[PDB]
This record gives sequence, C-alpha cells and structure tokens, in this order.
Amino acid sequence: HHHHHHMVHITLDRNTANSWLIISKDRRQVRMGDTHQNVSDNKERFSNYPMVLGAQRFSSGKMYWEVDVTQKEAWDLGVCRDSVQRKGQFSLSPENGFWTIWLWQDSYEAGTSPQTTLHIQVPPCQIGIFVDYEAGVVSFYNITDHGSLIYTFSECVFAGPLRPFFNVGFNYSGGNAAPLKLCPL
Ligand SMILES: COC1CN(S(=O)(=O)N2CCCC2)C1
Repeated sequence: HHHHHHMVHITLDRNTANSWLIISKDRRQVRMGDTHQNVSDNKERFSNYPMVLGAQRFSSGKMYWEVDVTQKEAWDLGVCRDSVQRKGQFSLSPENGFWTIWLWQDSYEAGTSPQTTLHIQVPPCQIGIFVDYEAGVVSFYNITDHGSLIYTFSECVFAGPLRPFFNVGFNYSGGNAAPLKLCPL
C-alpha cells in the first residue's frame, strides 16, 4: 500500500484501560498484568475484557498506524466509536461501534456479524491500520508480508468520533503474555 504518509502518533489512554493492564511510561505499549494494577474504578474502564483505547479522537481525514503483535496467541485490533459500551458482555461488530480483526485459536477473523474468515499465508508480526473517515473505510495490512491487504470494511457508518482500539487478550494458556506495541513512524 501507499498509506504510510498518513502516519499518526498514537498513545494509549490509561483511564480507559481494564484494571489489570500495564501501560508503559511512554504510553506506547500495553500488556496483561498478573493481578489488578491498583487503580480506582471509573465509568471509562472496560470491565470484562483486557481492552484499552488510544487517546486520539478522529472525526475527519485519513489516519494510519502500526501495531506489533509478535509472539501473541490472541488479540483484537482496530477502531471504535468513542461511545462504545465499556461494562458487561458485548460482541465486536459494526452494529456495536467496532471495526476490528482478531487472532484466536490459530485463525484470523474480521469482526463482522457474523465473523468473517481471513486468509493469511504469512502470520503477521506487525499490523497496519488505515482509516478514511470521509470514505467510510477501515483497512488492515500485513506489514510482515510486504504490506499485503488483510481486510477492508467499507460502507462504514462511524456515527461519531473514532478511537484506536486494542485488546491484549487473556493469558489462560501462559503463552499470551507478550505486549501490543505501537511501532515508530
Ligand atoms: C499475564 O498472565 C497472567 C495469567 N493471567 S490469566 O490471563 O490467566 N487470568 C486473567 C484473569 C485471571 C487470571 C494473566
């Protein structure tokens, strides 16, 4: 692709994080902690899942960023409305305000309703995410495979400001402790 020039510097918003997440000092990395991380509760925190938002809000334009997923077994990545549900159980779908892909149990899927199988020959170590607000597009790229397209959501109905969205996944297996990292420009 040729979207690299729309690169934006994303940082994570501590206040939105599930209470078990550990965000690095530079706000560029997140991982699952062993326990509650000793923060107060608030209405912004995702309660049921190991999720966190970027601080940046987008309402126009073209935006691109990259995320490192090296050695993880499970994660969700994409964008979401600023007003997504934070508490209780919910599915990742455009109806609920999410435009995401994920890895789970050795397969990749797009967060449509129902979910869509992805065809990836080279397991990615870094994912590129492109948002065109005006066009209603969210696209995902395999940086490990020379930028090959993974998935395009088109005809998106954002219906609000967008925020970068992250889920580090649970670590029941002991194989999913590695962080998500925002990669440098
Ligand atoms: C980073 O590794 C730690 C192992 N655990 S956990 O994922 O099994 N789990 C999630 C909530 C209860 C314990 C996090």
